[PDB]
Amino acid sequence: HWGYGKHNGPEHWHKDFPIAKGERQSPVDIDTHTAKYDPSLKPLSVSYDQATSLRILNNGHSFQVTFDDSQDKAVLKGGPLDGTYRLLQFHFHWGSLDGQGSEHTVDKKKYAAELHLVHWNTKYGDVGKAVQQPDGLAVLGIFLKVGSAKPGLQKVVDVLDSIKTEGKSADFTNFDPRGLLPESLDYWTYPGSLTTPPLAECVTWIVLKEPISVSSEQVLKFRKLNFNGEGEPEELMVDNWRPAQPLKNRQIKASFK
Ligand SMILES: [N]S(=O)(=O)[C][C][C]C1234B567B89%10B%11%12%13B85%14B%1158B%12%11%15B9%13%12B%1061B%12%112C5%153([C][C][C]S([N])(=O)=O)B%14784
Ligand SMILES: [Zn+2]
Repeated sequence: HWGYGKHNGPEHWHKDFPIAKGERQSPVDIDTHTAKYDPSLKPLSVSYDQATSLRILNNGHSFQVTFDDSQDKAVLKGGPLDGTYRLLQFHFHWGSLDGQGSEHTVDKKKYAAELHLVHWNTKYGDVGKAVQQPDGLAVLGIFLKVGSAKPGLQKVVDVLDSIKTEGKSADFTNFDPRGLLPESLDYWTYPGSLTTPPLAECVTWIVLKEPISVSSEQVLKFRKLNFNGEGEPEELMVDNWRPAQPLKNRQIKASFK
Protein backbone atom coordinates (compact mmCIF):
# COMPACT_ATOMS: atom_id res chain seq x y z
CA HIS A 1 0.00 0.00 0.00
CA TRP A 2 0.94 3.55 -0.83
CA GLY A 3 2.61 6.01 1.49
CA TYR A 4 5.40 8.58 1.59
CA GLY A 5 8.41 6.33 2.30
CA LYS A 6 11.28 5.27 0.07
CA HIS A 7 9.57 2.12 -1.11
CA ASN A 8 5.97 3.30 -1.36
CA GLY A 9 6.13 7.03 -1.81
CA PRO A 10 5.22 9.45 -4.65
CA GLU A 11 7.74 8.05 -7.15
CA HIS A 12 6.03 4.66 -6.87
CA TRP A 13 2.39 5.73 -7.08
CA HIS A 14 2.16 5.52 -10.90
CA LYS A 15 2.33 1.68 -10.71
CA ASP A 16 -1.04 1.45 -8.93
CA PHE A 17 -2.41 4.76 -10.30
CA PRO A 18 -1.07 5.34 -13.85
CA ILE A 19 -2.76 8.75 -14.02
CA ALA A 20 0.12 9.87 -11.78
CA LYS A 21 1.94 10.65 -15.04
CA GLY A 22 -1.10 12.40 -16.56
CA GLU A 23 -1.60 15.77 -18.15
CA ARG A 24 -3.13 17.66 -15.20
CA GLN A 25 -1.38 16.41 -12.05
CA SER A 26 -1.03 18.33 -8.76
CA PRO A 27 0.67 19.91 -6.96
CA VAL A 28 2.71 22.29 -9.13
CA ASP A 29 5.19 25.08 -8.66
CA ILE A 30 3.42 28.42 -8.96
CA ASP A 31 5.79 30.72 -10.86
CA THR A 32 4.35 34.05 -9.73
CA HIS A 33 5.85 36.02 -12.60
CA THR A 34 4.31 33.65 -15.23
CA ALA A 35 0.84 33.44 -13.72
CA LYS A 36 -1.48 35.68 -15.67
CA TYR A 37 -3.71 38.12 -13.90
CA ASP A 38 -7.22 37.45 -15.12
CA PRO A 39 -9.50 40.44 -14.45
CA SER A 40 -12.53 38.30 -15.32
CA LEU A 41 -11.96 36.00 -12.29
CA LYS A 42 -14.57 36.67 -9.61
CA PRO A 43 -13.85 36.99 -5.92
CA LEU A 44 -14.05 33.69 -4.19
CA SER A 45 -17.23 33.18 -2.10
CA VAL A 46 -16.57 31.24 1.11
CA SER A 47 -19.77 30.63 3.10
CA TYR A 48 -18.81 28.74 6.23
CA ASP A 49 -21.15 30.32 8.84
CA GLN A 50 -23.37 27.19 9.05
CA ALA A 51 -20.54 24.64 8.96
CA THR A 52 -21.05 21.47 11.02
CA SER A 53 -17.86 19.66 11.87
CA LEU A 54 -18.37 16.03 12.90
CA ARG A 55 -15.20 14.06 13.54
CA ILE A 56 -11.41 14.20 13.48
CA LEU A 57 -9.67 11.15 11.99
CA ASN A 58 -6.07 9.85 11.46
CA ASN A 59 -6.42 8.24 8.09
CA GLY A 60 -2.85 6.94 7.81
CA HIS A 61 -1.85 9.77 5.30
CA SER A 62 -2.89 12.88 7.22
CA PHE A 63 -5.45 13.86 9.80
CA GLN A 64 -8.78 15.21 8.67
CA VAL A 65 -11.72 17.09 10.10
CA THR A 66 -14.94 15.93 8.44
CA PHE A 67 -18.09 18.01 7.93
CA ASP A 68 -21.76 17.34 7.36
CA ASP A 69 -22.03 17.64 3.55
CA SER A 70 -25.67 16.47 3.35
CA GLN A 71 -26.89 20.10 2.84
CA ASP A 72 -25.45 23.37 1.55
CA LYS A 73 -24.06 24.53 4.95
CA ALA A 74 -20.42 25.26 4.21
CA VAL A 75 -19.95 26.08 0.55
CA LEU A 76 -17.50 27.50 -1.91
CA LYS A 77 -18.81 29.39 -4.98
CA GLY A 78 -17.56 32.12 -7.32
CA GLY A 79 -13.94 32.56 -8.15
CA PRO A 80 -13.19 30.31 -11.12
CA LEU A 81 -16.10 28.00 -10.22
CA ASP A 82 -19.44 27.43 -11.85
CA GLY A 83 -21.96 26.24 -9.28
CA THR A 84 -21.84 25.30 -5.65
CA TYR A 85 -19.28 23.12 -3.88
CA ARG A 86 -19.90 21.58 -0.46
CA LEU A 87 -17.13 21.29 2.16
CA LEU A 88 -16.45 17.64 2.93
CA GLN A 89 -13.23 17.82 5.01
CA PHE A 90 -10.00 19.61 5.62
CA HIS A 91 -6.56 18.10 6.23
CA PHE A 92 -2.90 19.12 6.14
CA HIS A 93 0.42 18.19 4.63
CA TRP A 94 3.59 18.97 6.58
CA GLY A 95 7.29 18.33 6.91
CA SER A 96 9.86 16.92 9.24
CA LEU A 97 11.40 20.48 9.44
CA ASP A 98 9.94 23.90 8.76
CA GLY A 99 11.63 24.26 5.31
CA GLN A 100 9.41 21.64 3.69
CA GLY A 101 5.90 20.31 3.99
CA SER A 102 3.79 22.18 1.41
CA GLU A 103 2.68 20.49 -1.80
CA HIS A 104 2.37 23.61 -3.92
CA THR A 105 5.44 25.78 -4.04
CA VAL A 106 5.70 29.50 -4.88
CA ASP A 107 8.72 30.39 -7.01
CA LYS A 108 10.18 27.10 -5.68
CA LYS A 109 9.64 28.17 -2.06
CA LYS A 110 8.27 25.41 0.19
CA TYR A 111 6.16 26.29 3.20
CA ALA A 112 6.14 24.33 6.50
CA ALA A 113 2.67 22.98 5.77
CA GLU A 114 -0.36 23.25 3.52
CA LEU A 115 -4.01 23.14 4.51
CA HIS A 116 -6.53 21.67 2.02
CA LEU A 117 -10.24 22.34 2.32
CA VAL A 118 -11.86 19.77 0.03
CA HIS A 119 -15.21 20.60 -1.60
CA TRP A 120 -17.33 18.74 -4.16
CA ASN A 121 -19.69 20.00 -6.84
CA THR A 122 -23.31 19.55 -5.81
CA LYS A 123 -24.37 18.90 -9.42
CA TYR A 124 -22.81 15.43 -9.03
CA GLY A 125 -24.66 14.57 -5.81
CA ASP A 126 -21.86 12.77 -3.94
CA VAL A 127 -18.08 12.91 -3.69
CA GLY A 128 -17.52 9.47 -5.31
CA LYS A 129 -19.31 10.64 -8.43
CA ALA A 130 -17.63 14.01 -8.35
CA VAL A 131 -14.12 12.50 -8.40
CA GLN A 132 -15.00 10.97 -11.78
CA GLN A 133 -15.61 14.42 -13.32
CA PRO A 134 -13.12 17.06 -14.55
CA ASP A 135 -14.90 19.77 -12.50
CA GLY A 136 -15.97 17.53 -9.63
CA LEU A 137 -13.86 18.98 -6.76
CA ALA A 138 -12.58 22.38 -5.66
CA VAL A 139 -9.70 22.32 -3.17
CA LEU A 140 -8.86 25.52 -1.37
CA GLY A 141 -5.13 25.45 -0.47
CA ILE A 142 -3.61 27.64 2.24
CA PHE A 143 0.11 27.80 3.09
CA LEU A 144 1.37 27.66 6.68
CA LYS A 145 4.53 29.46 7.75
CA VAL A 146 6.04 29.23 11.24
CA GLY A 147 5.92 32.30 13.46
CA SER A 148 3.03 33.55 15.56
CA ALA A 149 0.38 30.99 16.66
CA LYS A 150 -2.94 30.69 14.83
CA PRO A 151 -5.50 30.78 17.64
CA GLY A 152 -8.20 29.14 15.51
CA LEU A 153 -5.97 26.07 14.96
CA GLN A 154 -5.45 25.35 18.63
CA LYS A 155 -8.65 23.29 19.15
CA VAL A 156 -7.41 20.98 16.38
CA VAL A 157 -3.84 20.69 17.80
CA ASP A 158 -5.12 19.89 21.24
CA VAL A 159 -6.98 16.73 20.26
CA LEU A 160 -4.24 15.15 18.12
CA ASP A 161 -2.92 13.11 21.05
CA SER A 162 -6.26 11.23 20.96
CA ILE A 163 -5.78 10.17 17.29
CA LYS A 164 -2.10 9.30 17.23
CA THR A 165 -2.24 6.23 15.05
CA GLU A 166 -3.95 5.24 11.82
CA GLY A 167 -7.60 4.56 12.23
CA LYS A 168 -8.23 6.47 15.43
CA SER A 169 -11.03 9.09 15.40
CA ALA A 170 -12.74 11.44 17.90
CA ASP A 171 -15.83 13.65 18.14
CA PHE A 172 -14.98 17.02 16.77
CA THR A 173 -18.05 19.18 16.81
CA ASN A 174 -18.46 22.97 16.69
CA PHE A 175 -15.15 23.62 14.99
CA ASP A 176 -15.25 26.81 12.92
CA PRO A 177 -13.03 26.64 9.82
CA ARG A 178 -13.25 30.43 9.34
CA GLY A 179 -10.58 30.58 12.04
CA LEU A 180 -8.06 29.01 9.63
CA LEU A 181 -8.38 31.60 6.87
CA PRO A 182 -5.94 34.43 6.09
CA GLU A 183 -7.16 38.03 5.59
CA SER A 184 -7.02 38.05 1.81
CA LEU A 185 -8.81 35.71 -0.56
CA ASP A 186 -6.50 36.65 -3.44
CA TYR A 187 -5.69 33.39 -5.23
CA TRP A 188 -4.08 31.45 -8.00
CA THR A 189 -6.12 28.81 -9.86
CA TYR A 190 -5.42 25.98 -12.28
CA PRO A 191 -6.94 22.63 -13.29
CA GLY A 192 -5.33 19.72 -11.52
CA SER A 193 -5.71 16.52 -9.53
CA LEU A 194 -5.96 14.95 -6.16
CA THR A 195 -2.45 14.91 -4.62
CA THR A 196 -3.02 11.51 -3.01
CA PRO A 197 -4.16 8.28 -4.64
CA PRO A 198 -6.29 7.85 -6.62
CA LEU A 199 -4.75 11.04 -8.16
CA ALA A 200 -7.94 11.66 -10.13
CA GLU A 201 -7.89 14.64 -12.48
CA CYS A 202 -11.02 16.18 -10.97
CA VAL A 203 -9.84 19.28 -9.12
CA THR A 204 -10.10 23.00 -9.66
CA TRP A 205 -7.26 24.22 -7.44
CA ILE A 206 -7.65 27.55 -5.64
CA VAL A 207 -4.42 28.41 -3.80
CA LEU A 208 -4.46 31.50 -1.60
CA LYS A 209 -1.52 33.90 -1.93
CA GLU A 210 -1.46 34.84 1.74
CA PRO A 211 -0.12 32.21 4.15
CA ILE A 212 -1.32 31.81 7.70
CA SER A 213 1.20 31.80 10.51
CA VAL A 214 1.24 28.94 13.00
CA SER A 215 3.58 28.45 15.96
CA SER A 216 6.40 25.99 16.22
CA GLU A 217 4.49 24.34 19.10
CA GLN A 218 1.46 23.86 16.85
CA VAL A 219 3.42 22.24 14.00
CA LEU A 220 5.38 20.07 16.46
CA LYS A 221 2.06 18.50 17.51
CA PHE A 222 1.36 17.54 13.87
CA ARG A 223 4.77 15.80 13.86
CA LYS A 224 3.87 13.57 16.81
CA LEU A 225 1.23 11.79 14.73
CA ASN A 226 2.04 8.31 13.40
CA PHE A 227 1.59 6.79 9.92
CA ASN A 228 1.42 3.32 11.56
CA GLY A 229 -1.45 1.64 13.39
CA GLU A 230 -1.09 1.11 17.14
CA GLY A 231 1.15 -1.97 17.76
CA GLU A 232 3.20 -1.53 14.54
CA PRO A 233 6.67 0.06 14.55
CA GLU A 234 6.39 3.83 15.19
CA GLU A 235 6.93 5.93 12.06
CA LEU A 236 6.29 9.62 12.56
CA MET A 237 3.68 11.14 10.22
CA VAL A 238 5.99 13.72 8.68
CA ASP A 239 6.77 14.62 5.05
CA ASN A 240 3.30 13.58 3.88
CA TRP A 241 3.57 15.82 0.78
CA ARG A 242 3.70 15.02 -2.90
CA PRO A 243 6.37 17.05 -4.75
CA ALA A 244 5.59 19.47 -7.58
CA GLN A 245 4.55 17.74 -10.82
CA PRO A 246 5.00 18.93 -14.43
CA LEU A 247 2.80 21.83 -15.45
CA LYS A 248 2.52 20.57 -19.03
CA ASN A 249 -0.07 22.40 -21.06
CA ARG A 250 -1.55 24.49 -18.24
CA GLN A 251 -1.84 28.17 -17.35
CA ILE A 252 -1.99 29.33 -13.78
CA LYS A 253 -4.27 32.33 -13.44
CA ALA A 254 -4.12 34.97 -10.68
CA SER A 255 -7.14 36.82 -9.28
CA PHE A 256 -4.93 39.78 -8.38
CA LYS A 257 -2.31 42.15 -9.90
N1 LIG B 1 -7.59 6.07 -2.40
S1 LIG B 1 -7.39 6.11 -0.69
O1 LIG B 1 -6.31 5.51 -0.27
O2 LIG B 1 -8.77 5.73 -0.14
C1 LIG B 1 -7.28 7.95 -0.37
C2 LIG B 1 -8.62 8.61 -0.74
C3 LIG B 1 -8.36 10.12 -0.60
C4 LIG B 1 -9.55 11.05 -0.85
B1 LIG B 1 -11.13 10.57 -0.51
B2 LIG B 1 -12.08 11.57 -1.71
B3 LIG B 1 -11.85 13.32 -1.33
B4 LIG B 1 -11.90 12.07 -0.03
B5 LIG B 1 -10.76 13.44 0.08
B6 LIG B 1 -10.11 13.71 -1.58
B7 LIG B 1 -10.95 12.52 -2.67
B8 LIG B 1 -10.52 10.88 -2.17
B9 LIG B 1 -9.28 12.21 -2.10
C5 LIG B 1 -9.28 12.74 -0.46
C6 LIG B 1 -7.88 13.08 0.08
C7 LIG B 1 -7.40 14.50 -0.17
C8 LIG B 1 -6.76 14.63 -1.55
S2 LIG B 1 -6.04 16.28 -1.79
N2 LIG B 1 -4.59 16.19 -1.04
O3 LIG B 1 -6.94 17.27 -1.14
O4 LIG B 1 -5.85 16.40 -3.24
B10 LIG B 1 -10.27 11.75 0.58
ZN1 LIG C 1 -4.27 17.42 0.50
